[PDB]
Amino acid sequence: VDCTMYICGDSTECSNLLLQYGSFCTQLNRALTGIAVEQDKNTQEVFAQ
Amino acid sequence: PLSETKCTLKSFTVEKGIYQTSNFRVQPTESIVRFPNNLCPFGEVFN
Repeated sequence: VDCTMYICGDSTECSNLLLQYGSFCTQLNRALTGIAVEQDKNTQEVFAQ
Repeated sequence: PLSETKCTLKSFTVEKGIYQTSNFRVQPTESIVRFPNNLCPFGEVFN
């Protein structure tokens, strides 16, 4: 999920303010990526032994 | 597009793998204003 686009629809007026909350935008991607990365590790170890 | 990922890892060493660089968007060519196909009687007032 792209925080920048989700929160602020395609508009810099909102995009500027989002910069003030810092990593809240990014670290979510890190969280979600953290999920989606291992989601294939699940299927990895279950099915391919 | 390669240089923008190294700014995501903050490292000059980039480990073998796939990394997600900033998203891209398609941008709009033009604006389309559409209003259905009265008129004010300025030909009936002014003439």
